[PDB]
Amino acid sequence: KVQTDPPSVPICDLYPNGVFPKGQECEYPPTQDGRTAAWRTTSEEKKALDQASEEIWNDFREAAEAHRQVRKYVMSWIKPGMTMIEICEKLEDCSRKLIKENGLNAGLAFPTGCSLNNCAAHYTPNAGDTTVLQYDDICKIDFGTHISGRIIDCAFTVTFNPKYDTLLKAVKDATNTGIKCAGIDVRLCDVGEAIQEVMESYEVEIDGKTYQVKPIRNLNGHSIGQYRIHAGKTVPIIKGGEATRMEEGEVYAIETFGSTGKGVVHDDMECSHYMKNFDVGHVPIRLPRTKHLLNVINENFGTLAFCRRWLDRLGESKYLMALKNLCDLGIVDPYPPLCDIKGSYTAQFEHTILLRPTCKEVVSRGDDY
Ligand SMILES: Cc1ccc(NNC(=O)[C@@H](O)[C@H](N)CC2CCCCC2)cc1
Ligand SMILES: [Mn+2]
Ligand SMILES: [Mn+2]
Repeated sequence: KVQTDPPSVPICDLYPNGVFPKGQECEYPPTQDGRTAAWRTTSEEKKALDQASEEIWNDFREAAEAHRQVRKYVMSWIKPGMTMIEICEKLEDCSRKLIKENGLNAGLAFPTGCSLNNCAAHYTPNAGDTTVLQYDDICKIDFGTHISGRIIDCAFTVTFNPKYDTLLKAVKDATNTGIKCAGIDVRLCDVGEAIQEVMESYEVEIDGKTYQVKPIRNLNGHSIGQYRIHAGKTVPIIKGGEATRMEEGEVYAIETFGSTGKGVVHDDMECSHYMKNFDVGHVPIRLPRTKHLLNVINENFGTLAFCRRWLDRLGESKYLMALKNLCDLGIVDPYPPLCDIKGSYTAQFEHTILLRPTCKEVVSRGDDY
């Protein structure tokens, strides 16, 4: 079918067949020896294997298409003057429609991160936040969608002042380098090393000061699992990491962060992000308020991340203490904003890739980034 200017037509209605557009497909990187992998996108044994998980790939694609159309729409109206809340509500309303939100079967994978300046991630406004987007602000729009738990974790950076251009370019190039180096049997530490090489190859000048872009060392990429945004493996963006290898059938979020500060982040500001620990099982709770809140989370989010605004919209009131109890019990983990030093600028770019038996698919790739 056809999408209305302001996106409103759910993605599955634009593809009645049930088959969604594939992302960018690439040949796996050749081995150190010089061994090519073009045989994978050919081997009958791999082909059947890949086709066997087609429904899965397809679900990732449905979510990726939603992500592509939502972000394009956002890039058309995001502007200084708007509050962070106005920005997140407008984005999420469109996302809910295009993904055709349906309980845990289809919806938003996590809250809309819109971290500003020295803060690189995990910031989304809570109720009452009067923060307004400024002309010189560098905002990281990081939002996700999912179908049946197949998560699309994709992100980009927003600026209005050209002075940040090379900084954005550096991080974008670094993220793309990480995407190219990634592959079946590729060592994670090699990906991180390669990413840092590109990142540090860039130098920038902002308001009279020059800087060699630094990747944020304590931030990183990660493997993705069903309903588990952080499956267990990590993709470093600096050298010195694990020699652990990426494997066939795995899904990864290739994300990098560049900064003009220390290249290190720390918790800062009021927490807005929360997510149930995946490994913790059922826990009996008598405390009335804490019990109800946990039930609401299990029903509406499962192991998917959420924020306070999402609790508010569900009619929940005065739940902070109950939420703190859940955190203290280790049932829910808080994810406060991660920021570099005051006055520093940070940028981010992220894509979700599928390590298919036949090829490497950058499922969330768009004509934008
Ligand atoms: C240190 C470290 C840094 C980043 C990551 N992964 N990625 C992220 O957190 C972002 O790209 C996610 N979209 C945001 C989300 C991830 C789960 C917890 C709530 C916030 C994992 C570890
Ligand atoms: Mn993300
Ligand atoms: Mn991520």
